[PDB]
Amino acid sequence: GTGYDLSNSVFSPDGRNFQVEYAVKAVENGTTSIGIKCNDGVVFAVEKLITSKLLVPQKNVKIQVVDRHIGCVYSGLIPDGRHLVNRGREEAASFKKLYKTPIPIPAFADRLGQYVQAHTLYNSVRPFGVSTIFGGVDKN
Amino acid sequence: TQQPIVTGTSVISMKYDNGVIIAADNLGSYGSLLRFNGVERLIPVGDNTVVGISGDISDMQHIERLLKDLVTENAYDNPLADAEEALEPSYIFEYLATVMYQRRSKMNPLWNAIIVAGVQSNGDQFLRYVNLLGVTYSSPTLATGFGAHMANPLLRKVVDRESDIPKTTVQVAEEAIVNAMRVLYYRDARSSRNFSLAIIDKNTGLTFKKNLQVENMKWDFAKDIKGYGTQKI
Repeated sequence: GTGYDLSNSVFSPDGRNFQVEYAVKAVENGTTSIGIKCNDGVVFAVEKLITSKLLVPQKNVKIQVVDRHIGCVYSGLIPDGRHLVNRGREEAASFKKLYKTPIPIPAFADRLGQYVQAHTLYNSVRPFGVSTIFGGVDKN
Repeated sequence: TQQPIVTGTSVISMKYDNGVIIAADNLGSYGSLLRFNGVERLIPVGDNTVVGISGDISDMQHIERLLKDLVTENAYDNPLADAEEALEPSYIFEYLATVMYQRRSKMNPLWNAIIVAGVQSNGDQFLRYVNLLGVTYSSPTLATGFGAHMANPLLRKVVDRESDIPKTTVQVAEEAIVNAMRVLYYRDARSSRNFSLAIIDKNTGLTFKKNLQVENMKWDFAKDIKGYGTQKI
């Protein structure tokens, strides 16, 4: 029948999660942001739609730092993006506390990956309305 | 409730006309055994604050990690992390003072005596003390443990009260600090010859000096002393 798109963790007849796909629509509606990997680093850039002349220039910072070597930028629901960075900052601090060394980028990528995937397993939680571009420099 | 295992002795400090000077030796004692000699006990936080810690070394390393996390946390969502919203010596101390008192209230203290030395954003000198009990106080001169008995009397001869501070130059202040480190090496059995010295000035900034040694020692008079009372040869 129908109604497969009402609940989060529900599989549709064709093996799809519509609530996740509906969250992608919130990202596509959002501001454009990019990331460029260079020869020895990464560069993040983001558009900042000036709604009115009342907005104070160079103040509403969108790009966020995790630890001291990871930069994060996202598109879509800005509050959802901040929630993910807050988790990543806790996740990076937990890694450094136990292993001394700052968290590797592929290691940090999985930590956010497992956390976002977790929000697709239950009907009590909503999927993240953000696509996050992130990275930095580590051991290799 | 715990007991200190690997320990660090005195941390001495004083304030002059333009800033503060702090010093501590590089020893990590294991009871009566002088076990470790490459221990830095002065932790610089930013470029305006230096934290001198005495007592339990394992607890010092914990505090050292907390200070590094404070710098990381302050830079989060803060575009003025290196300007107006940078970590002040007063912010760093008050945080440590809160932790020290909370741990003693839970009967699990950090076995340390800490002196926070630095210069505020407006140019004011900062020098405050906090111990394992959470007891806090400020004075023109501050010293922990054994330095409180020996270095303080010497440093108070230079700056006795608040009015003596603007009359004291960097040259005179450092001379009194280096001299006090020699006296501590003379009479403290848990002291090292090698030490570090940090100067935080409102003009020249932070000057961290490493691998300093106690020089100009008087020992020649020992040859003339023989026996303990009546012995002549």
